[PDB]
Amino acid sequence: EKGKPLMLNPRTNKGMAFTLQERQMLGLQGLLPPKIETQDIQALRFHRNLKKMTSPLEKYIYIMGIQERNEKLFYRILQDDIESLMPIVYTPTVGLACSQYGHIFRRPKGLFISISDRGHVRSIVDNWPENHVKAVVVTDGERILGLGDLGVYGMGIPVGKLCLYTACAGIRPDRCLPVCIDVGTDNIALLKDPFYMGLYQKRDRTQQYDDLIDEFMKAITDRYGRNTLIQFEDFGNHNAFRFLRKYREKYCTFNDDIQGTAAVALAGLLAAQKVISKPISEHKILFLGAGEAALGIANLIVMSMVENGLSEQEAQKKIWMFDKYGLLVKGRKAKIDSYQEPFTHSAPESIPDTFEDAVNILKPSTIIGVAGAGRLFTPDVIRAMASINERPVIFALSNPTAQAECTAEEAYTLTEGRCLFASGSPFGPVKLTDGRVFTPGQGNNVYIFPGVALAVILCNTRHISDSVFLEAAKALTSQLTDEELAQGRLYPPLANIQEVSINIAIKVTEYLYANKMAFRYPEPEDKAKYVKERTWRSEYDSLLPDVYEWP
Amino acid sequence: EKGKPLMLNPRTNKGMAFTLQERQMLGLQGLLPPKIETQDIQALRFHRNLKKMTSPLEKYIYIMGIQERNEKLFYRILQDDIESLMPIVYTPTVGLACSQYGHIFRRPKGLFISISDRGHVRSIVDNWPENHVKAVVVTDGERILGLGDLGVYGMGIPVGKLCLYTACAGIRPDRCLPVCIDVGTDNIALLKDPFYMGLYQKRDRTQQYDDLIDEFMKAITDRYGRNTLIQFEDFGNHNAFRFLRKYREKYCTFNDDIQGTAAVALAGLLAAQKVISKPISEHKILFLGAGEAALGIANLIVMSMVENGLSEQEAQKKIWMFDKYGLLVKGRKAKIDSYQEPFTHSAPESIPDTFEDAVNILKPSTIIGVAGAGRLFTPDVIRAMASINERPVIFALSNPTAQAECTAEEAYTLTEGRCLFASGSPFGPVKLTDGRVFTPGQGNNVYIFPGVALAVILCNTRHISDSVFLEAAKALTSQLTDEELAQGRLYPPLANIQEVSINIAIKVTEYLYANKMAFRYPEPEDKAKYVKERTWRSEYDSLLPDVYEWP
Amino acid sequence: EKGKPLMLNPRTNKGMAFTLQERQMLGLQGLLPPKIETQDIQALRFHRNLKKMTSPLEKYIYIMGIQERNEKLFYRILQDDIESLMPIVYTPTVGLACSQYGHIFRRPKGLFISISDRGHVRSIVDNWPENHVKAVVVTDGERILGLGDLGVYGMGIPVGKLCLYTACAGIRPDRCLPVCIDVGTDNIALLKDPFYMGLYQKRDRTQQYDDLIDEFMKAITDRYGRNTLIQFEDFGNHNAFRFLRKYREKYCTFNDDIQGTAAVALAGLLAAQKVISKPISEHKILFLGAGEAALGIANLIVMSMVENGLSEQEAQKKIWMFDKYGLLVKGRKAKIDSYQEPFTHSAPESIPDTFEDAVNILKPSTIIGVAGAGRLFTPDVIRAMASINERPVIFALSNPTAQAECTAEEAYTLTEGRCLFASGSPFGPVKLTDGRVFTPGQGNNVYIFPGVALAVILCNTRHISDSVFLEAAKALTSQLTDEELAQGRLYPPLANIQEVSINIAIKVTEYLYANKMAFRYPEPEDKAKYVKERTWRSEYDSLLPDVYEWP
Ligand SMILES: NC(=O)c1ccc[n+]([C@@H]2O[C@H](COP(=O)([O-])OP(=O)(O)OC[C@H]3O[C@@H](n4cnc5c(N)ncnc54)[C@H](O)[C@@H]3O)[C@@H](O)[C@H]2O)c1
Ligand SMILES: NC(=O)c1ccc[n+]([C@@H]2O[C@H](COP(=O)([O-])OP(=O)(O)OC[C@H]3O[C@@H](n4cnc5c(N)ncnc54)[C@H](O)[C@@H]3O)[C@@H](O)[C@H]2O)c1
Ligand SMILES: NC(=O)c1ccc[n+]([C@@H]2O[C@H](COP(=O)([O-])OP(=O)(O)OC[C@H]3O[C@@H](n4cnc5c(N)ncnc54)[C@H](O)[C@@H]3O)[C@@H](O)[C@H]2O)c1
Ligand SMILES: NC(=O)c1ccc[n+]([C@@H]2O[C@H](COP(=O)([O-])OP(=O)(O)OC[C@H]3O[C@@H](n4cnc5c(N)ncnc54)[C@H](O)[C@@H]3O)[C@@H](O)[C@H]2O)c1
Ligand SMILES: NC(=O)c1ccc[n+]([C@@H]2O[C@H](COP(=O)([O-])OP(=O)(O)OC[C@H]3O[C@@H](n4cnc5c(N)ncnc54)[C@H](O)[C@@H]3O)[C@@H](O)[C@H]2O)c1
Ligand SMILES: NC(=O)c1ccc[n+]([C@@H]2O[C@H](COP(=O)([O-])OP(=O)(O)OC[C@H]3O[C@@H](n4cnc5c(N)ncnc54)[C@H](O)[C@@H]3O)[C@@H](O)[C@H]2O)c1
Ligand SMILES: O=C(O)c1cc2ccccc2c(Cc2c(O)c(C(=O)O)cc3ccccc23)c1O
Ligand SMILES: O=C(O)c1cc2ccccc2c(Cc2c(O)c(C(=O)O)cc3ccccc23)c1O
Ligand SMILES: O=C(O)c1cc2ccccc2c(Cc2c(O)c(C(=O)O)cc3ccccc23)c1O
Repeated sequence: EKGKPLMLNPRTNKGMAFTLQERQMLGLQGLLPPKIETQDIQALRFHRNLKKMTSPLEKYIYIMGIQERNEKLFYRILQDDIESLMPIVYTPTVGLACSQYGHIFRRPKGLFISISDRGHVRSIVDNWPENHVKAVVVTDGERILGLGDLGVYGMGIPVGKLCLYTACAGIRPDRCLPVCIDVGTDNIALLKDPFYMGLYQKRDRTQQYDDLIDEFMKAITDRYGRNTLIQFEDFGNHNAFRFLRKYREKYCTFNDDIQGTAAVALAGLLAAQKVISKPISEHKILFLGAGEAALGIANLIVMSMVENGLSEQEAQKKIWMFDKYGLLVKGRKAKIDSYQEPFTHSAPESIPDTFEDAVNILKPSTIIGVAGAGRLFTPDVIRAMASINERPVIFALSNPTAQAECTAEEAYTLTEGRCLFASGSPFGPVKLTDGRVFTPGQGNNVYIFPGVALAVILCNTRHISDSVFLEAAKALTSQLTDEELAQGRLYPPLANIQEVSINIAIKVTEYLYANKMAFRYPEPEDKAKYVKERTWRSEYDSLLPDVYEWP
Repeated sequence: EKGKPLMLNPRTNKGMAFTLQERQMLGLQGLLPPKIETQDIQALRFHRNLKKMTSPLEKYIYIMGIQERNEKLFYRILQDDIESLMPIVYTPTVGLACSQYGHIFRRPKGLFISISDRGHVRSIVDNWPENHVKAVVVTDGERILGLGDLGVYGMGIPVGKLCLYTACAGIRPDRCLPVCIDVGTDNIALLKDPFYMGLYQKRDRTQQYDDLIDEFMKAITDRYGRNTLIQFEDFGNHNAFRFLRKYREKYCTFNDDIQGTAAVALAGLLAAQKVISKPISEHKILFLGAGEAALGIANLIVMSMVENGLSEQEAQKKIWMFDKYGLLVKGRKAKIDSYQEPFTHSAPESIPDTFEDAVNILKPSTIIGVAGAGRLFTPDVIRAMASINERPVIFALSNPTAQAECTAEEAYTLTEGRCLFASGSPFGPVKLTDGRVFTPGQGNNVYIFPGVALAVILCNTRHISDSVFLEAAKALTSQLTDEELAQGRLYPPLANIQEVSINIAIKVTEYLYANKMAFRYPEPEDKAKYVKERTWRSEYDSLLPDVYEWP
Repeated sequence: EKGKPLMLNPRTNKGMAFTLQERQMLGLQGLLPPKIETQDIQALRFHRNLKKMTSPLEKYIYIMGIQERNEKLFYRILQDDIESLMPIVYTPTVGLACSQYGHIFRRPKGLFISISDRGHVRSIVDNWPENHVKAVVVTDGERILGLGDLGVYGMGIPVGKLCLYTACAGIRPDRCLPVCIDVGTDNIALLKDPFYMGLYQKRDRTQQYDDLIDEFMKAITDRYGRNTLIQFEDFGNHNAFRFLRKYREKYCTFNDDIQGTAAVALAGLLAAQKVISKPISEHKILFLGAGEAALGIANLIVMSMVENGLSEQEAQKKIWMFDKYGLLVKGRKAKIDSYQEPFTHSAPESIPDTFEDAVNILKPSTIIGVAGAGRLFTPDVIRAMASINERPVIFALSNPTAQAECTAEEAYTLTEGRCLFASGSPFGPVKLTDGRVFTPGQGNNVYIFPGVALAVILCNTRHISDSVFLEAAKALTSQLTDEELAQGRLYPPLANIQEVSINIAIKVTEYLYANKMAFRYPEPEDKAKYVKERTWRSEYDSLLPDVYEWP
C-alpha cells in the first residue's frame, strides 16, 4: 500500500518511526507530526505512560488502544515488560474489562458466528482477509474466569490469548484468528438491557449448538487446512471437556485447562523432585477432586512414572483421588466413571468420609487440589500434611484466588517453611515472623501453551498427543538452574518467559520429529536454529525500495 | 469499497446499523456482532453513556472516539444534544484535552506543516486524499484560549471547530481540512520533555514564518481553488490580526475574534434596541480597550447606524473608546493609530485618567468591555452605569471567564435587574434575593461563523466583506421572537442553533447575490430552498445496489 | 496507484517512458523491458509502423490498440499526424470496422443501456468510475454513415468521436463518456447469428424508446450536472431531428448534422464572399432538398445576412428551396411544413417541376445540395450553373461520396475552373487538361464541433443557441489567410486543425460571455489565455514525489 492506508493498517503502520525518506516517497509527508522517532523512543513513551497509570483497567485500555494502531510497537511494549503487562493483557484483567466496558476494540478482530448463521458458517469464514492462519481460538462466552457468563462480550478473551501467543511464542499476528461463537446468554442482565449487541435468547443447549460447532470446525479446516490449530477457550466445563474428546483425534485441538494445567503441575512436581532428594516415583499423591482435569493430571503423572521404569499398573496404585462423596475406592456407593476406574483402588481400613482423615490415614506425600469448591484445604489439613512429611508438597491449582483451596500465607505459616507450595493464582511473597521470606511457586498455563503451540505450528502437526505435554513439562523443568532450585523455585522466572517458551518449543519439536507426528519435511538438521528462524520479531522493516543507477 | 475497508472508513461505516442484506452482500457477514440496530438505537446508546460520565474530559474522549469510527453517528449525536456537547467539542474542553492528553486522535486528521518543510508546502498539500475541500482551518498553536502556547498539540482545535461547521451549518465533513502549522513552541515544558512530537525549537518569529504562511495559502488555493475558505484559528493576536489584513483582499478569509465577535455584539445591541424602546442610533457607546477587536466592533456599529439614516461622520461621534492610557481624545500624550483616528474626538472637560470617571462624565448609555486585562469593571463602575441609565447595557465580551471584565452576578446584583448583560463566557442564571431569576445573555461566535461559512461556501464567494457580518448580525437578531424579547433574551436559544444557522445562511446568501459578491450562477430563484438542499444530512444511505430481473 | 495497476491504467501508463527512478520506486522494476524511451521515440515507432500498414482497417486496429494501453501516447500520435489519422479514427473507417470486426475494444469504454433496463437507468449511470464528465456522446446504432443499422456494434462511433474532441479541442479524456443505447436492431443479419451481443428483437419504435431517452438524459444530468454537454450521434434522422427540438431548451444539446454542417456551409460561403468580390447578401441561393438540415443552413444564412444589415423578411426572399416534389412555392399541391413557410415565396412564371429548369429560370448565384438522394446534380445542371454565373458556387454537402450530388471532377471539368466547389465527402485534387490543378474544398464538421464543444464546456453553458454556430462559422472563416484565399481555398488547411479549433473556441467563448450565456464566473480578462490554459496536453507528467532533507 501507499499513503494513508499504510498508516491505517496496524501491520504496516510505523507511527512517527517512519523515516523522512519513507514519509516523502510513500505519501505520508504532512500526515504525520514532524518528529521522527525510533522504536525505542516509542516504547519508552508508552512505558512511562503505563507507569503513570494506577489501575489495571486503565492500562488495559491504553495497551489495547496502541494494539489497534501499531502492532509491532504493541508487541515490543509487551516483550519489554512481559511479566507486568501479562496480567493486564490476559488474566484477570481482560475478563473484567469485557464485564465493565463491554466492547473496547475499534477495529474488526476475529469472527462473530451466530446460531442463526447455521448452515452458512463457511460463508462467514470466507470473509476473513488473511488467507493463511495457523492458530484459531474459539470462545463461547459461557464461562469467563471469575466473571461468569458474558455472552458475546467475551470476545476480548481470545484476543488477549493470541497476544500471548505472539508475545511469548513468536507466532505471527496475522496467522492468528479469534472467533466468538454466540448462541445466546444465560445472565439476565445482558438479556434485559436494550443495548446488548448479541442474541436476545437464552443459551442454546440443544443439538443445534453441537451441529454449529461441527460446521464451524469443518469450515475452518476446509479453508485453512487440516493442520490448523483450533483451541476452545472459555467454553463451559461440560462443553469444553466433551468437545476435546470429540475433536481430539480428527482435528488439531488441545485444551489448556485439561492439558496445559496438567503439564504445569507435572513440571512443578518434577522440579520438587529436584528440590527434594526423593524422586517422583517414590512419593504417594492424593488428589482433592476427581474430574477431567484431575484425571488428566494423574494420567500425565502416571506417564512420567512409567518413562522412569515404573510399571503402569504399579504406578497407578500410588495416585489416590478424593471425589465429592469421599475417597475413591472399590465398592463405593456413588458411581465411578470408566475414566476414573484406573485410579480407584481397594478401600483402606478407615474408608474416611472427610478429606482430613483421608490425609491422616493415607499418609500422602503430595497433595493436589483441583476441586475448586472453595477453601477446601484447612489449617488442620496443612498441619496434618506437615506432620507426616518433612517437606510436604502442596498444590492449589484451581483459580481464581477465591476458588483456590489454599493460600500462600496459610501454607507457609501452618508449615514453618517446610512445605513446597505451588498455585495457579498469583500470591505475594510470604514473610515469616522468624524471617526467610518465601515466594510461592505460581504456575500458569502461559509457561506451556505458547511454546507447545509454536512447536505444533512449525512442524505441521495434525494430532496433538498426551505425551507432547509430558515433553513440554520436562522441558519447562529443564530451564531451572541449580541456584533457583537452591532458592526453592518450582518454575522458571516469569520475566524471561520468551526464552523459556522457545526452549520448550525446541524440545517439543524434537519429540514431534522423533515419533513421526510432524508432517513438515525435510527434517531440520538442528531444531533450535529451525525454530529460532521462524519466530516473528517485532523489529520494524524498512519500506524503502531499492534505488540504483544502471551501469 | 467492499468488506473490511467499508467498516474502517468513518465516512462509509454504519456500525451495527448495516442491515442483514448489506452485511451478506458487502462481505461484512461475521465481521460485525449479530445485532442489527438503527441510527436511533446507536444514538440512544451513546447518549446514555455520555449521561453516565461526569467530567468534560471523559465525554470529550468518548465522543472523539466515536467520531473516528462512525462520522454520521457522531454528527447525529452532536445534533441531538448540541447545546450540551458543544462545550465538550470546542470550548473550553478541547484546549484542555490538548493540554493534558496531548494527541488523542487515532487517525490522520488534517495536515502537519513544518517550518522545515518550507519550499515544499505544495508537496505536503498534495498528500491530502480529498480532492475538493471547501473550508480550511489553520492553527499555529501559539494562543490557545485559556491554555497558552501548546505547540503542535493544538491540532485538536481545528478538528473541534470543523465539527461545529458540520453540526450547525451542515458543511460536508469531507469538504473540511484541519491544518496545523508548527514553527516551534515557546513554553519550556514541551521543549524539555523528550516525547514532544513537534520541533525542538523556539517559535520562529523571523521572516520565514511569513513566507511559510504565504506559501501555504498559495499552495492550498492552487490545489483547491481561489474560493477556498481559509480561517486562521488560535494564532497570536499580532499574527492573526496582521494576517487578516494581509490576506483579506486576495483570499477568502474571515476571523471569528475580529469579525464574528463584532457580529455577535452588534446582534446583542440590535436585540437590546428591541428590548428597550430607544433605538441603536440614539444611545451613546463607550468601549473599554481600543484594539483591532474594538475597532471592528465599532466599525460594524457605525455601519449599522449608517444603514439606519445616520451620517457616518455623525455616527462615529457617538462611539467612545478608552485605551490603556486613558480616554481616546485629541491631543493625547500616547500615540493614536491611523485606524483609531475616526473614533478619537475632542477632549471633554474632565479628560479622565480612570475608566470610572470616564463613565461618570461621558454618561454612556452602553458600555462594552473588550480589553480583557481582568475584572476591569468594578462594582463602582456598575452602580455608576446604573445611575445614569434606567436600563444600562453592559457587555463583557472578552473570554475566558477569568479575562471577562464583569460577572453575571455582579451585573445583576449591583443593578437590581435593570441592566442588560451579555458576555462571551458562559454564566449560570442569577437568582436575586427578591426573585426574578435572570439568565445572562451568552453570545459566542457559534451563532455567526457556521451560517456565514455555509453561505460563503454555497455562493462561491471569493472575498468576504465587512457588511456580510452586518447582514449576519441582523439575521441573528431576527430569529428572536417577541416572547423571548419579553423574557429579555438578547440571543436566540442555543438548543436550536442549526435552524438559526441555516436561517442566517439564507439571509447572507441573499446579500451575497444582491451585491454581486456571489460567483455561483445561475441565481437560485429562492435562496431558502437552495441552501436547504445543500446542507449535509447525517441520515444513513443504503448501500444496496439496485437488483431487478430483465423483461 | 503503485506497481502493476499503474501500468494497467491507460491514463497513468507511460510504457517504457517510465524513467529508471520511477520504475525503481514505483514497483515497476522488472515488469518493463530494460529500454528507457521518451515520448518522441514511442511516437516515431508508431508512426513508422503505421506507415508500413497499407489498409485503413489495419491502421484503425493498431491505433485503437495503443489507445487502450497508453492514452497520452495515443493522443500524441494523433496530434502528430492528425490529417492522415483522422479518417482512420472517425470517418469512414470506424463504421466499417464496427461492421466487419464487431467489437474491437478490450477495455470497458462507455455505458451500454438497454430498453430492458428501463426504470433503472440511474443505477447504470452510477456505475461509471469518473465522477466529473463534461461531454457525453450517445449512439443508437440505427444510422451509421454509409453502413446502415449496426445495432449494439455501433459503440465504436462515440469513441472515435470523443477521440476527435480530445485530439483537436483538447477536452480531457476522462471528462468524456461514450454511451450506446440499444433497443434492438432492424437488420436481419445481426438478429440471425447467435453470437450477436445485443438484444434479439427488432428496434423498439414505441413510446418506451422515448421514455428511455428521457430517463437517460435525466439520470445523466442528475449525476453530472445540468450543464453536461450531451450529443446525440448516429440516431435516425427522424429520432435525432425530433430529439434536438425536444431537448434543445431543457438540456445542453447540439447536433453536428443540423448545426455543425450549417456552420461549415456558412463558413464556406463567407470564404467565397472573400474569394469573389460580391458579398453574401447580394447573391441568390437555391437549395436542393428541403429538410431540417436545409432549414438549419438557410436559417443560419439568413442570420448572417441579418447581421450585415439586411432585413430578415427581405433576407429570406433570397433563399430558394427545391423540395422532392418541386420548387417550394405558394399554392403548391404538396403540403408545406410550418418551418418551411419562411422560405416559401410567390411562384415564378415557369413553376418548374425539374431542378434543371428551376436553375435556368431562377438564375441562382449559389447552389447547395443537401437532398442526398444520389447524383442529383447533372452535367446539364453544372453547365447551366456556369452559364448564368461567371464564378458559380456549388455545394454538395451530403455524404457519403455515393450520396453526394456532385463530384469534384464533374464540377471542375464542366466548369473550366470558374466554379467554387465545396463538399462534405473527400475528393482528390482535379487536374484539368489545360492545367491549373484544383483541390476542392472539403468541409467536414471537425472544423466546428471540437472548438464549439470546448468553448461550451469551459464557459459552463447550459443552452447552446443558433448564433453560437454563426460565431463559429465567422471564426472558422477568419483563420483563412489572404494567400489561401488567392489559392481559392474555402476552408483552413486540415493539417493544423488544433490551432484552428482553439481559435474558434476563443471566439465562441467571447460570444458566450458577451450575451450572458456563460455561467462560469468571474469573467476571464482575456479569453485566449483562459482557453489556452484549460486545454489538455499530452505531455507526460513525472510521478516522482518530492524528496528533500530537513534543515
Ligand atoms: N512480509 C511478510 O509478511 C512475509 C514475507 C515472506 C514470507 N512470509 C511468510 O513466510 C511464509 C512461508 O512459509 P515458510 O517457508 O516459512 O514455511 P516453513 O517450512 O518455514 O514452516 C512450516 C509451517 O510453519 C508456518 N510458520 C512458520 N513460521 C511461523 C510463524 N512465526 N508463526 C506462525 N506460523 C509460522 C509456516 O506458515 C508453515 O506453514 C509465507 O507463507 C508467508 O506466510 C511473510
Ligand atoms: N483453567 C484452570 O486454571 C484449571 C485447570 C484445571 C483444573 N482447574 C481446577 O480444577 C478444579 C475443577 O476442575 P474439574 O475439571 O475437575 O471440574 P469437574 O466438573 O470435571 O469436577 C470437579 C470435581 O471436583 C470434586 N469436588 C467438588 N467439590 C468438592 C468438595 N467440596 N470436596 C471434595 N471434592 C469436591 C468433585 O468430586 C468433582 O469431581 C477447579 O479448581 C478448577 O478451577 C483449573
Ligand atoms: N455520495 C457523495 O458523497 C456525493 C454524491 C453526489 C454528489 N456529491 C457532491 O455534490 C457535489 C456537486 O456539487 P453541486 O452540484 O452540489 O454544486 P452546487 O451548485 O449545488 O453548490 C455550489 C458549491 O457549493 C459546494 N457545496 C454544496 N453543498 C455543500 C455542502 N453541504 N457542504 C460543503 N460544500 C457544499 C459545492 O461543492 C459547490 O462547489 C460533488 O462535487 C460532490 O462533492 C457527493
Ligand atoms: N475570541 C474572542 O472571544 C474575542 C474576540 C474579540 C475580542 N476579545 C477580547 O478583546 C479584548 C482584547 O482583544 P484585542 O483585539 O483588543 O487585543 P489588542 O492587543 O489588539 O489590544 C487590547 C486593548 O486592550 C486595552 N487595555 C488593555 N488593558 C487595559 C486596561 N487595564 N485598562 C483599559 N484598557 C486596557 C489596551 O489599550 C489595548 O488597546 C480581550 O477580552 C479579548 O479576550 C475576545
Ligand atoms: N492530475 C489531474 O488529473 C488533475 C489535477 C488537477 C486538476 N484537475 C482537474 O482540474 C479541475 C478543476 O477545475 P477548474 O478549476 O480547472 O475549473 P475552470 O474554472 O478552470 O473551468 C470551468 C469548467 O471547465 C471544465 N474544464 C476545464 N478544463 C477542461 C478541459 N481541458 N477539458 C474538459 N473540461 C474542462 C472544468 O471541469 C470546469 O467545470 C479538477 O476538477 C479536476 O477535474 C485534474
Ligand atoms: N451528417 C452530414 O454530413 C449531413 C448533414 C446535414 C445534411 N446532410 C445531407 O442532407 C441531405 C438530407 O438531409 P435532411 O436532413 O434534409 O433529410 P430529411 O429527411 O429531413 O429530408 C430530405 C430532403 O431531401 C428532398 N429530396 C429527396 N430526394 C430528392 C430528389 N430526388 N430531388 C429533389 N429533392 C429531394 C426531400 O424533399 C427532403 O425534403 C443528405 O445529403 C444528407 O446526407 C448531411
Ligand atoms: O505508533 C503510532 O502509530 C503513533 C502514531 C502517532 C500519530 C500522531 C501523533 C503521535 C503518534 C504516536 C505517538 C503518540 C501516541 O501513540 C500516543 C498514544 O498512543 O496515546 C499519544 C501521544 C501523545 C503525544 C505525542 C505522541 C503520542 C504514535 O506512537
Ligand atoms: O458505530 C459503530 O461503528 C459501531 C461498531 C461496533 C462494532 C462492534 C461492536 C459494537 C459496535 C458499536 C456499538 C458499541 C459501541 O460503539 C461502543 C463504543 O463506541 O464505545 C461500545 C459498545 C459496547 C457494547 C455494545 C456495543 C457498543 C458501534 O456503534
Ligand atoms: O506505450 C506503452 O504502454 C508500451 C508498453 C510496452 C510494454 C512492453 C514492451 C513494449 C512496450 C511498448 C513499445 C512497443 C509497443 O507499444 C508495441 C505495440 O504497441 O504494438 C510493439 C512493440 C514491439 C517491440 C518493442 C516495443 C513495442 C509500449 O509503447
